[PDB]
Amino acid sequence: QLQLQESGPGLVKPSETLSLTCTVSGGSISSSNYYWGWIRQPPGKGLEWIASIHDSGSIYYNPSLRSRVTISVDTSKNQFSLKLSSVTAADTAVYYCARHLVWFGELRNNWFDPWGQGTLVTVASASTKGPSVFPLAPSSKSTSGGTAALGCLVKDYFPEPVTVSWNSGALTSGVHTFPAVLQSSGLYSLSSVVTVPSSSLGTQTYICNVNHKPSNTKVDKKVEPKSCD
Amino acid sequence: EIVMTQSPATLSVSPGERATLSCRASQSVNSNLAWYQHKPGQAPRLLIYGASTRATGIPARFSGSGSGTDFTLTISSLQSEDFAVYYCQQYNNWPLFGPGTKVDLKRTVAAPSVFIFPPSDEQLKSGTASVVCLLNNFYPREAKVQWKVDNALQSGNSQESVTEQDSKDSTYSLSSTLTLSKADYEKHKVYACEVTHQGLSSPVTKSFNRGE
Amino acid sequence: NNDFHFEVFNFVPCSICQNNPTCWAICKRI
Repeated sequence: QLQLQESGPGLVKPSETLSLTCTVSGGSISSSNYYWGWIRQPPGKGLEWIASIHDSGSIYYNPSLRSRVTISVDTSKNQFSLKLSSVTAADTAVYYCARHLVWFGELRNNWFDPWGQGTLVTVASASTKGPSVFPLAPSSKSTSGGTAALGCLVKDYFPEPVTVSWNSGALTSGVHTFPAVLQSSGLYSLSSVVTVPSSSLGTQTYICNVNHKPSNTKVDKKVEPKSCD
Repeated sequence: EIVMTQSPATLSVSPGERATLSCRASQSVNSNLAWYQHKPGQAPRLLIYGASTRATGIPARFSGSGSGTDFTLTISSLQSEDFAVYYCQQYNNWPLFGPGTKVDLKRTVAAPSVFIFPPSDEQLKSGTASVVCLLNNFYPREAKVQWKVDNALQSGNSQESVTEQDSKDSTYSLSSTLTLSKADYEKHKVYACEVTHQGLSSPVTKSFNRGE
Repeated sequence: NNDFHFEVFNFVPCSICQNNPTCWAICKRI
């Protein structure tokens, strides 16, 4: 089955150039009569298409970005890339790669099917900071019935995003990872909580796995009940 | 210049009824119109192209109708799974998307479970104290969370974040974080979190005293 | 703004024009 995967820097300094690569697998880009493109979505704004490229080297441009877009295809590694020049904060966004069906026949085709999962780019004048991870400890005060709540708090990181899993992916039921909030310091802070049978509190080990890619920070924090004295 | 508008911006729908959604163009787009589904954190998915044509693999409960300036996407027998944002996209000249409509689910009211967490001792080394209070698996989304330290109420030192509507049981969760400094976290002894909400007959207060 | 802008394309490849007559006026065989 056809799949697209973006990869590229979470952080790009303003006045510079942002580059992304899509790696298509489960289908070949050449030979193929499909264009291959990039769509972006700024935070809290609509989708905007950018540019697409066809195996033949034809390039379909969204006119309002043309002057800043360079798009290319490496047919051998099954990869097309996007380079966007002179970036500003207006360019902070989730960038998706997609297959672009263009056709001018009897029923036009000009749509995107299928899509990748997006990658968050951030245009910031700042420097990456990895998170500090703290446990949200179970207590009598975090139990209701036979269920208990525990979690860990991912603080002071930049930029987004962090991924949080529990027990190396083994625990995914009852997990709630919240949207990061912006703190006054200018950095992000998040918190992942899980509800588990309280009967298993002292016997099952609960570890939260934090991964902040933009700074190669990985943290594993065992979550035990806070010394109750 | 073509302009894609959608209405309503957001829509609450009982599990099972038919959600009808609307896209509008400034000038005409004939039938050069597609619809996408975008569940949060997942990839967009092409539902309908041709303005009447279901893409392969899409249930028959999704249907597109309309032409020129007025299109309507309708989801008969809405499931909880279907919670997402739906964008239209015209392609009369080149790809232009509409602002999108958020489809929320309705369900019976569900009171939150409230849990409270004192700050980690590891964090107190650093000079700050984060107290967290958690409302778990409630409906609807609106909830008042007030903090109280030594029965003193606070302001401007708390933040919340709510999860996406759960795609299975259609509920919400919320976390409030009261951030203080190590010093004043010690100058006071009771930390309380008062919750008011439609599933509760009266407000409820989770609190803990420092060090139990 | 409607009816096919081909200016937005750098060129149009004859491969996606079908039988469309106006597309076959600007298209370029590869």
